[PDB]
Amino acid sequence: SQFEKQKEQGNSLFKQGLYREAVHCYDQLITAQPQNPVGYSNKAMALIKLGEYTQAIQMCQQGLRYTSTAEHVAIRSKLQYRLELAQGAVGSVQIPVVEVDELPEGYDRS
Amino acid sequence: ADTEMEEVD
Repeated sequence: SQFEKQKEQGNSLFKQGLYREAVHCYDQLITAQPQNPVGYSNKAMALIKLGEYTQAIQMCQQGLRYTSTAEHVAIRSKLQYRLELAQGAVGSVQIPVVEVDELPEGYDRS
Repeated sequence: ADTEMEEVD
């Protein structure tokens, strides 16, 4: 059994840019220890760098279900960081595709 | 750097 390597191998894939490929090994941290925060913490930090903040917000608040111990205080600190920036970015767009240059929203001709 | 927030574990 292991957890560390699946957390140390993607530990550079995420830092390179391969965020999803990095999570693609992080996801086994949660499947091996679905009651462990760093599982969610690794997969979560990558979702910000992918901009799937929507999912990132879910990962961080999940980690806090397991931080009942001081081996997890490290991550309890993160489940509060990228938890906040994600939900403050998920859909934050003050310049979306909202333009009109043609007919009414419900014209008729017959 | 200035973070552990942008590190994994």
